[PDB]
Amino acid sequence: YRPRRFKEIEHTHGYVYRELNQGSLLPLVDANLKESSSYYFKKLMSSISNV
Amino acid sequence: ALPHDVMAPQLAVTSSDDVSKICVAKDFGQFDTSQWGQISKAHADGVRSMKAHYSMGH
Repeated sequence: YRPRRFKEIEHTHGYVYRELNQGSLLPLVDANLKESSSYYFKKLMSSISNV
Repeated sequence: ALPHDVMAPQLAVTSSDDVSKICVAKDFGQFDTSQWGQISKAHADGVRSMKAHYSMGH
């Protein structure tokens, strides 16, 4: 991917509001293994079949 | 087709000592008015339900 060029003002005086915490998806997957796997496999299979 | 084969279960039921078996025949007329409205949309939704298996769409 081509790197983005930032204006010099954004480098010296730039700030960003972002929440850097990462939330684990384990509670959904562990409790619901069949449902989560079926949803993700079907969507993933949908894209690959269109190659 | 062959009338005897297609109507074979009924032909066997109507000539049988067993009386538990019953034959029920239904003919529906002027159901296009019933076909109007809700159940047409139900057919449309049943057809739409298959779009979840195909990726590209608008």
